[PDB]
Amino acid sequence: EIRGVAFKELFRFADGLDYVLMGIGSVGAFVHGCSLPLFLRFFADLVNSFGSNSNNVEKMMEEVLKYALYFLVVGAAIWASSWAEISCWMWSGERQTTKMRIKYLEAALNQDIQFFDTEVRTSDVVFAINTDAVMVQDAISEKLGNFIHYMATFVSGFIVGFTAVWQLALVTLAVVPLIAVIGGIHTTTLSKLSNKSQESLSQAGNIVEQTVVQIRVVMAFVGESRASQAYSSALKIAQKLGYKTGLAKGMGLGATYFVVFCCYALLLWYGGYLVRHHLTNGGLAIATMFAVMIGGLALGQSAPSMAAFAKAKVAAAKIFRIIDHKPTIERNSESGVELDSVTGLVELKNVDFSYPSRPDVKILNNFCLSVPAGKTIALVGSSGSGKSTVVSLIERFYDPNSGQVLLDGQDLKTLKLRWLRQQIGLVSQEPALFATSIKENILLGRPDADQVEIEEAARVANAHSFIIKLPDGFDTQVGERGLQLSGGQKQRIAIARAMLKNPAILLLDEATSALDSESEKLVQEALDRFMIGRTTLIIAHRLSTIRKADLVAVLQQGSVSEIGTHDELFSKGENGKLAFKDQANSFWRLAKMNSPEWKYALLGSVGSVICGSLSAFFAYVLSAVLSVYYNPDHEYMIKQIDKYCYLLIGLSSAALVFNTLQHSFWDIVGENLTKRVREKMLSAVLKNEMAWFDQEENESARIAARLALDANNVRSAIGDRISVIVQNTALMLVACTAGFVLQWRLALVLVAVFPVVVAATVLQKMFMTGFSGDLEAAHAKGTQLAGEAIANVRTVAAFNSEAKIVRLYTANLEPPLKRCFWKGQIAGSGYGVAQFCLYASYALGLWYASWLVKHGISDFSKTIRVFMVLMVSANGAAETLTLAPDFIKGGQAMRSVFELLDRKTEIEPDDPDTTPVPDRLRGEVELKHIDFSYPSRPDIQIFRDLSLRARAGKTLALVGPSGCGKSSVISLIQRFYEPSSGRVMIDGKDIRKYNLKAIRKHIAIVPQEPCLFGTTIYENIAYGHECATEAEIIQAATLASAHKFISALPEGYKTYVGERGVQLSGGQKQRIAIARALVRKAEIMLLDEATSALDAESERSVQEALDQACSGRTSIVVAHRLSTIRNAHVIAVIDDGKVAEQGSHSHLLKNHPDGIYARMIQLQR
Repeated sequence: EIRGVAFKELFRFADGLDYVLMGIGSVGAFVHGCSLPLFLRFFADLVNSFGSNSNNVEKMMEEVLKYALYFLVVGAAIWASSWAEISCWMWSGERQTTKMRIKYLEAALNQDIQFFDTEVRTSDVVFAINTDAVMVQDAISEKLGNFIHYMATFVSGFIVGFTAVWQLALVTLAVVPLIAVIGGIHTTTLSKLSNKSQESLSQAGNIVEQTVVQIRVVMAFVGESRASQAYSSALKIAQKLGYKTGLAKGMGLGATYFVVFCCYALLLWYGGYLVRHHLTNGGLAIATMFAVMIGGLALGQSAPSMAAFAKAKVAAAKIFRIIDHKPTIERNSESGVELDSVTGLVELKNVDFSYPSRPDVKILNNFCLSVPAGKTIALVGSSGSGKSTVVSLIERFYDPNSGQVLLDGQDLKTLKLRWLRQQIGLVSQEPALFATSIKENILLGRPDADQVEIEEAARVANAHSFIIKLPDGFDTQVGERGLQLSGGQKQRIAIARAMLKNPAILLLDEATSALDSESEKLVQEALDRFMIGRTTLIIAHRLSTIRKADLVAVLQQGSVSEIGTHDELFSKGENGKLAFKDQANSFWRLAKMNSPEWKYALLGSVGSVICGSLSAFFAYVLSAVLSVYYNPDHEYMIKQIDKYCYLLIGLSSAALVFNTLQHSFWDIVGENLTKRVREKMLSAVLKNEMAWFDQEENESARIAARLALDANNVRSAIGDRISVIVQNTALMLVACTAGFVLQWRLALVLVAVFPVVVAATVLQKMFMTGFSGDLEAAHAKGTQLAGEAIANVRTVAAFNSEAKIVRLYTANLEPPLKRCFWKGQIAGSGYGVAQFCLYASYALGLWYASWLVKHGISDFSKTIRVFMVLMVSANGAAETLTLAPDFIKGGQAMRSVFELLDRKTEIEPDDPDTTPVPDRLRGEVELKHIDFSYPSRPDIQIFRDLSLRARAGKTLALVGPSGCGKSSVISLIQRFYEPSSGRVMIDGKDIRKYNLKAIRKHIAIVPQEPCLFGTTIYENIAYGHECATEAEIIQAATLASAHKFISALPEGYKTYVGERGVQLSGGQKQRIAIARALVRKAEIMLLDEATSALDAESERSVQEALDQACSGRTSIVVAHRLSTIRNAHVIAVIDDGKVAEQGSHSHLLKNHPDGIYARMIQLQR
């Protein structure tokens, strides 16, 4: 396969406007990248002129004013360059990708069906839209501009550093690889540990998934405690892994800080050494160190652009592979012929289109069909693939295999696709309603129709019926809340679309089987009763569709063995603003929940504070050193520099230790809180109603994802941001007090421009993250429309709707293009304004410091210290501000957690106070006056005053009709559900006022669906009893005859079983389930359908096991088997929920057995 395409080939769809936009964006990116080292050079010059002219205040003032004006110029240039790069790059990328998406969809729809059958799957073609949006759109829009900007930053920083002071720049260049290596090691270790932790969390989520999808048996066998214990053990494993991750992260940050501080101490000492020997000044030294570091960071940030370039190269190679392919059918004569005035007597004398995915096997053998002109024909046979193949051959899907197919004596090779498709009124299995308005779907047959023609076409489907009462009539769309059901109007919509097309030769297909007779009867009256009936083949439900048809044309082995009259029968055997007060209260409650860990957090908090202070100290030291750089006394400079270097090394050691401490303790408390919350949520979920589990929102996958997502958000957001906000608040406080006590005038002035600085820095962080949001979410409508069109390429090609589909695609993609353009313009303008205001604030601060020094109010050293410390504090505040959205997300996640946890249950399985349980039960049960609503579908009500009797020690074999009630009765006696007015009357007492756990301790359940747990069958049998020994398991296996096959298995009781397991036979796993029921050893055992699909030996063995199990004491069995139910005291058949005669199998009186218990016995024998 192709491993990529040339990078320049990614710009295939770029026009002159795209080229000029890319040029402007490149220039803007280059200037914006080069600006920052230029600002560093200007800052160095300003500091040199401000510190070297203490004797002459005048010249100092003019130089400071000049360099403040230079700062303003740099800010304006940054504004212009950032605006240009962001807007131009974003818009050009969007334009190119939209053009390529349109071309890709057009090419895909222009391909043949065999292309999707053999070369590329349809799912891959649909996924290509999203993979394009993710890689190709993103690399050429933002990643390329970022790459240019970071290359410019790196080159300009290196040039500035090596032109200012080449020796110190060389030393910093040697330093940079140390930080790079430390960061790389930290990232690799953290990624590996996080991968392991994610695997452990996935195992825990799998445990939740398996215990929620199969709650029927978990609740019945009071296994919630075992599930909670297993989940707790998995969470302990994940918690140890999380502790290791936190320790590794703390160690990495500590090592980074230690290396940075030690290397900066060395660099400051060497810069001092240069200053004494008059090779430079302090400002140049600081500037060159910072510039070389900025260049290294620029390379580091530019690497991801290269990664995105590689990904987009691969994706664009795939996209161009799909686009550049040429269709095979289109290679014929584009002129063709149009015979016109079709009669409809086409003759398919031999078949073709052998599904080239499987050319060795020929699915359809050559046969003659010869549909008569103006006469209906219907053919049934094979397994539905033959009829579909005949339809495909009729719709010019020809691939030369055998003979030819002709229309009215004209072979289709001379015919044209654009005309032949117009003559075919296809109706398929799926109506294939595209995401658009109803009037567009109906008009899709031919765009040259009007409203009146659409009205007449829909008139056949009972005028409008459901359509007229729709919110917007024909203009409503199917994407939003419309009908959203297969048994809806969409089939009639497809029928109307066919009617709006030419009523020539047409290919009917089997319609829906749900809803009522109106839809199908409309199908015949619009497709068979309009005269000139065509080939209306029926794949399934041939009870009356083919009986009404005049021809049968049976299709054994892909050939017409018999054709003609329809009277003769055959061997058919088919079935037939958000609130914040409550949010803060919720944080208070959550912090109360994890109270035992406060000390941990508290200790970590202390470390956090210290860490913040350390940062401030570093800043101070730098400024202090800068001041010492501008001191005529050389020896005093030596002493001060040595003192500051030693203090910096001490700060490095302290930073390592306390960063490790802070991160480790905060992650420890976060993981403990997360585990406690997860356990609480699982305990709350398992203690709920079965009707609660029946809801779609509480589906197994949904609950698993909710548990895996909400807890992770509550962990990460809360822990990370609480640590960050504590350390940054400490940094802010110490910085503010230091700046004030040094020079409160300058400190106050800088605090005035504090919001401007924090806004500019948060915009800088957003720019580094990316100014384009979710790209796939922008084109969601277009993507889903394209996916629907491609998945139904047969329908699109049948109606010649490729042009209409691509036009709708362009119409859907234009608003995202305009929105992207405006978003890019707004983002560029805002970012540029923020940067300009930031540099204006810097210039104003320096000018005010110079003015204060000029008037004798302060000195150079105090002012420079205040400035640097305050700027560092502002940067920390900006970091907190940009981490705040994670706080918002964690708050909403924890709100969801608490709303789930505080949910109250109408039934509680563990009632603290109730009448005591008897050790031995009598077993009698009454179901007097049962009225069960079944709240899953309240529109359907069952058990019309149902009444059930079962006294001690006899098997109750009520069966009823299949598909009505059945297992629901069992669901009542476990009290999974609650009858509206029913009375459960077991053992002369009421369950609804009784403890559920005590009863479930005494009842056995074997549902018709097999139940499998874990990986070993041993615990599958053992699940019945909490403390079942080996002897009990052996005995229960012998009673159920389960020992023989499980001994035949190699691993035996420890055989790998489950969804990924051996996937053994249904009978064996049913034996396992009944063995588990015997292990429970319940005084009351309840059975279910036991004869779904088994062979003779397995059927006999499981029946013997059932007879052995029911013997001994009271049991209820339903099943569906004919007779030989052994214990046949009374057998009841439900009639739409009402109570009917409980005719026994002895046939005492022939009223009930002759009524319902007669036909099914003869049919099943």
